[PDB]
Amino acid sequence: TCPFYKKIPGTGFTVDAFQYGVVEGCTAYFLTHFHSDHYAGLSKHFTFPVYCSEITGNLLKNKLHVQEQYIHPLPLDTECIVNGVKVVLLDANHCPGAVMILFYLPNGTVILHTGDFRADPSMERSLLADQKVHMLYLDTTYCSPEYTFPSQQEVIRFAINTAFEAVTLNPHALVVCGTYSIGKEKVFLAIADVLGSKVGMSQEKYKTLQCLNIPEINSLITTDMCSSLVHLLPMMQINFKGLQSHLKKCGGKYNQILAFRPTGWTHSNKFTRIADVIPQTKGNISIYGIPYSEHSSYLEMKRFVQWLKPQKIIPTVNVGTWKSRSTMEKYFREWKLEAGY
Ligand code: NI
Repeated sequence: TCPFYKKIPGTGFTVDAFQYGVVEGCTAYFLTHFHSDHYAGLSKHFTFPVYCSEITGNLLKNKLHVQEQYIHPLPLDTECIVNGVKVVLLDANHCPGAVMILFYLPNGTVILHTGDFRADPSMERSLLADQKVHMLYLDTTYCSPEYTFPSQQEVIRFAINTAFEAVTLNPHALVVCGTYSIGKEKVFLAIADVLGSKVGMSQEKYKTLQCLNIPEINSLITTDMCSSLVHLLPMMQINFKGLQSHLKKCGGKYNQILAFRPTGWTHSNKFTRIADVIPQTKGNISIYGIPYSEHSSYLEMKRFVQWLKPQKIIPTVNVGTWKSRSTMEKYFREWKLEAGY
């Protein structure tokens, strides 16, 4: 049955709640972003109103074939009325099209649902600064102090400099980047830009990217693999067997692979600086795991919450075990005593 942390009190609304069948009393289903753990259940046969960003609504229509008449895209940073309730969508700094949702309840309560987010000081200057938030439905994916990671900018600098050096030393090396969902597009686009190449990919992944309103995308991506020296493959194929196989298919055009796996976190971060990352190598194949995250680090999350000062926090991730839930609640209390709210 639908869990309570997917339901918005004082409304008929749910958030990211498409796999429970007809939720009793639900008048509007919001979708924060196009990741499968959140959209699971949507299809061309869904006949209730879905509220989302423009980009998410492009992906709904084109990838899942949801009918247009049930897709209700909203502009960002704009006060809108849904079934008599004021709402605002804000940029979540997650994947393309991903939003946070502010709900202004008829009784005066204000609720923020972060969806999935990577907290940033730029959010301290959005429409969130303009009123008090009483309840926060928080993406707690990395809510424990061991989760540190570098900025996205530092990680992309490492990736660009590594690829540029490799291919200038060996003009016959191929660069491969893994993916399994939307998100993290800067990794492969930034490398193709420094190399003077388009990114080559499957027809299905090219279609997905053409839904994202990314400026000058026709200039950076292609389905012609022959004309490209940066290839995108499914994340499952980013291993020595899968890469050796791919290299066979390129017909002697290339004699080396440099591959990137943008993971969220890996425990090499507790010790290792970004400067100190090394690949796994077998033969003429090297694989780099880079810590490119689209979720808040522990410190990023803590700063956002200590700035917002919510009256009540509802975690939406890691809620399945009693030790996880109790540990998160103890961090929330620390933050509140340290900050004075
Ligand atoms: Ni997500």
